[PDB]
Amino acid sequence: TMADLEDNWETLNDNLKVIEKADNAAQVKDALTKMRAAALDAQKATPPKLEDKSPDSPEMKDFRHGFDILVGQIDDALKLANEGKVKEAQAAAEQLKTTRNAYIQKYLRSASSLALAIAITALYSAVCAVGLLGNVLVMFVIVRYTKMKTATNIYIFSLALAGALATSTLPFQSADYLMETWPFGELLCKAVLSIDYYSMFTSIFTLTMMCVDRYIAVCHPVKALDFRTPAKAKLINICIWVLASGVGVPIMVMAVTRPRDGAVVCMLQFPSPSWYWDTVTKICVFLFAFVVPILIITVCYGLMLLRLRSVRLLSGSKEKDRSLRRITRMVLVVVVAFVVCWAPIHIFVIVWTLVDIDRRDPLVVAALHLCIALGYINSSLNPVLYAFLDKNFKRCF
Amino acid sequence: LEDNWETLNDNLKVAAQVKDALTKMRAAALDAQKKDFRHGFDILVGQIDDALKLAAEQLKTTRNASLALAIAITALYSAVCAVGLLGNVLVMFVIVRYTKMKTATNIYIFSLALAGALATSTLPFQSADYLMETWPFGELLCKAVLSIDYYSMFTSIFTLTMMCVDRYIAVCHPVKALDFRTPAKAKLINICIWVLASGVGVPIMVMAVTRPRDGAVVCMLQFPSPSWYWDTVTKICVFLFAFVVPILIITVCYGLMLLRLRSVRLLSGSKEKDRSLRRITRMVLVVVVAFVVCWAPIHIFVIVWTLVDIDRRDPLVVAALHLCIALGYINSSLNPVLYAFLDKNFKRCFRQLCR
Ligand SMILES: CCN(CC)C(=O)c1ccc([C@H](c2cccc(O)c2)N2C[C@@H](C)N(Cc3ccccc3)C[C@@H]2C)cc1
Ligand SMILES: CCN(CC)C(=O)c1ccc([C@H](c2cccc(O)c2)N2C[C@@H](C)N(Cc3ccccc3)C[C@@H]2C)cc1
Repeated sequence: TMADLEDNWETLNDNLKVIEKADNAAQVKDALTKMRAAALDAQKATPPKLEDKSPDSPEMKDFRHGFDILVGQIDDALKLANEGKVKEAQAAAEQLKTTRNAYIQKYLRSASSLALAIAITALYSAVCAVGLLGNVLVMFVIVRYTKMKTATNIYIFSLALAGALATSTLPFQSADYLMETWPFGELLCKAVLSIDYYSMFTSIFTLTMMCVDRYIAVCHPVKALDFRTPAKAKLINICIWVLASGVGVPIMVMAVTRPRDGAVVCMLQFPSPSWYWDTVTKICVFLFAFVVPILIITVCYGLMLLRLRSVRLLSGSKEKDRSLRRITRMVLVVVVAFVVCWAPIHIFVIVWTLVDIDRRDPLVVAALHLCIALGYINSSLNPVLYAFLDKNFKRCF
Repeated sequence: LEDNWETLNDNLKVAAQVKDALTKMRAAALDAQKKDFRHGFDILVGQIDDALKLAAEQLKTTRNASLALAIAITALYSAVCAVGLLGNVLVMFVIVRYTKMKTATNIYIFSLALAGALATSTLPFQSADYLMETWPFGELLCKAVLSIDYYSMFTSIFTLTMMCVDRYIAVCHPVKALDFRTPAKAKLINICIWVLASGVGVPIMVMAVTRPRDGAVVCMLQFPSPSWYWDTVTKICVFLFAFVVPILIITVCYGLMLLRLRSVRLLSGSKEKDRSLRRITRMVLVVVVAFVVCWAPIHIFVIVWTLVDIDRRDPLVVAALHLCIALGYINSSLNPVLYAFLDKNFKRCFRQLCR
């Protein structure tokens, strides 16, 4: 793979400065031995530049020739380290730094992915500050000003609570992207992994229920006068936050910090066979937190347009039918926004599971982190936008 | 009214049908006006009356004569704040904990990063003022924010300009640079930059005031009588001394460095330490092009605002202004030298093969 070639090319150049940092033959011999093996494995590989040229093409033959010169010089540098002379062995490494440039550098050029790390940090920070602060502000004015006397004010509070918890994880996973390791420990690993998943389910299901509530509001207004009670709305939202703890507790149970290649990882320890229960969870979060919520909201929309076509067919009120047609166009906004924000990451987790895509590629990292953010955007912007566009809410500002 | 504005635009897309829509639109406009806002509906009803006698286009333009935008601006300023503020603090920390400022350039980068971090530390207050349109933080925090904004503008620009002068002496006069580019000498220059710019800091902090303007609270500069004069003076000064002068110095440095590079390419001959100086000369061009692209927009905008009476409420004007303000913040916080220092010290972490 390209990964192996990338890793070997790194060890070679890493063990090249270890010779400078070496003070005794013990360190000098160790670096040259690692460099030798790494060069021999790198000549077996294919450069990105020549990923289209014959294994017996002239460009391919020169690539491998450079490593033959390199190994040759390593062998000469090793004999001086074996003799116990660190002056000549350290000086032979100068001839090695020139050889990698003069023959192999032509085929193995690298670019600094600092520009991308900034763009990602920028996306996640803007999504965090807009989300987290926006939702806290929504929650505050639903408490201090427009006290939750209406059913909608309770659904928006629930949505904004779920949205604020969702974005409160971003600083930690934004840190993990930058340092590649999890420094916060198992207690904060269990706290972050659980809140992420739990706030995903509570945010989607109150959003879905909020669409059901507007369906009852539009289609059954005479019956809605009894269902859309703030006491009834409180029950539904409590059940949503109670129910989703069937995702919260299990994730919090298996969230663990484990060491991988010297670094620390915050992952999910699925029971044996992990790869099966991983797949189960994946097939479940796709059906429950995507497929089912879309069908419910789509059905609400379909019935809302159908039972507004019935009011239209009667040809009664021109003003009342147009007012309710606005609410039916916003449930379409909600479902199109939901799909455009959630399908990317749901597709990603499917293709990641099956297809082996190089997790290190800059285009793959830009696409993945843009998909992760899109999901955060849908749950942190849905309560903020509904609120600041709600007439009664706009007033208490 | 929200409902009236809806009915006005609803029938607007709708002779029996044409007369019916205009009659409903007329009544709706008359109820919505129930002033520059009340005058617009008088123009609208007038055109509806002309459309009733019979273009259904002269009405769509008149009604034109906000949440989505406020979010986009909040997003820009929050991303510019977190990238700037955290990025500069990280640069300052590395300079202390690792590189230890033994070199003259490291002292210049510390100065730049200190100025950059102060610049972005004002964004949360200026981002709040945009959202609520009023200044709630009071005069004490008005004087503190307005002064830091201007002071960190001058210290950031002059630190950056002097750094280009330092790189000119390094390249063009290497024999003389051996005695000038001393870390003790670099400390003096940067102390003088932060001492000198208090000639902008103190005066702004002196006239920064909170006063009730348009029913709300504003954080502005109370220029001495005649206000309009001293406003213009300050504007012609920050344009010249904080844009024209820093560009000319850096451009001249580049131009002269470019010549010394053409001398070295033939007199010195074949060398790796010669292509090394060509890197510094390409770096100063990056710095000046970045400086112009980031600063010309807001410098052009403050000129136009002074003369042309542009609609301060228009969404296109608000999008342009806040994008210009942010661009200036971007140059001082996410500077090309700060990008290069972080590319230098964190190379093995970000460098990866061109797959
Ligand atoms: C190895 C790379 N991958 C895989 C593509 C990931 O890093 C990755 C891991 C977990 C998620 C995870 C998720 C998404 C879709 C299906 C699924 O099985 C799991 N997400 C992690 C993160 C993107 N969450 C964001 C969120 C949005 C709204 C409310 C709460 C949380 C949502 C969710 C728990 C996404 C990406
Ligand atoms: C009424 C609308 N305007 C006018 C266009 C403004 O709000 C406005 C007010 C002050 C500024 C001010 C500035 C810019 C250019 C010429 C000038 O006379 C004043 N700026 C305010 C803000 C944009 N500053 C950002 C900054 C960047 C880098 C380092 C420190 C501060 C820089 C500067 C003090 C810019 C816009």
